[PDB]
Amino acid sequence: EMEKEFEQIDKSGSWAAIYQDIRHEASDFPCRVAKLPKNKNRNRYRDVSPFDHSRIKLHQEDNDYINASLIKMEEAQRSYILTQGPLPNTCGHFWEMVWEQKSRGVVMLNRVMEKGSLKCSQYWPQKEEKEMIFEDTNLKLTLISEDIKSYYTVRQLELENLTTQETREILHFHYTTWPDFGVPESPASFLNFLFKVRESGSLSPEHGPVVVHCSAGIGRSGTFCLADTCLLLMDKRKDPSSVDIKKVLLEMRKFRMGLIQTADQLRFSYLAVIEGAKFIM
Ligand SMILES: [Mg+2]
Repeated sequence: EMEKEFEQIDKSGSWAAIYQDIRHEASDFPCRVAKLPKNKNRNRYRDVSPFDHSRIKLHQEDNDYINASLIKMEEAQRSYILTQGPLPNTCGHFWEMVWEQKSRGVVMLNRVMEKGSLKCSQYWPQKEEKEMIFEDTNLKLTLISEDIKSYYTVRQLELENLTTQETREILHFHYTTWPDFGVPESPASFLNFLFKVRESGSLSPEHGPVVVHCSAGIGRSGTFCLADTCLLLMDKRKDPSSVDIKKVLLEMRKFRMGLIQTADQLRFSYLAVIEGAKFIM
């Protein structure tokens, strides 16, 4: 039903109409904590906030706030943390969350600079011998290795809790070719990227939830988890054509607002799922 509904929406040119109905139907829950004045500099955008009921709380709790949401997909048996690109003042918070939530992978879907503006702070070290220390959260981060491919980069990082001297290996998956405007021409490299993340074990239930971000953490980030969850459901169910991507998206939007930012991102999500299903038989 998905591939035929796709072609009929293309034929009738009603992607904006379909997308607006999702916007209208989407849940609205309070974001009281995000809106407190003391957290203004912990939010990149005024209009992108985590719901109180699903927000990630920092454990070092004098201020527990971070702009990050837990998206828990019950039937698919997969969880994701969606967050904004770290700000100059929230890089220590970002790695604290990674530590406290026991995540193994970080998925980054933007470049640090896009359209000539800073979209995210440089929150990981660029050279092995120049490690980063986050003094506010008492964490040390070391670049262990880096593998640059044409459409993405994988980095091995070592995160040390300086308080307890425990260390963990974090895998950083950086998709580096999403265009400044619009969506990719073809989903092929995005899907290959998704399967690289999968193959690493970072999405497996023995670990904490993968941390996924772009600049706002709703657009490309929404595309990534939406495609992943829909493909899992097609694999699991007796009837793969029963998977309704609009229903899955609305379910995810119960946990973080704004996921999928444009009708073009919606269309691209359909395209990724349809093409990805062909790969997984
Ligand atoms: Mg060197």
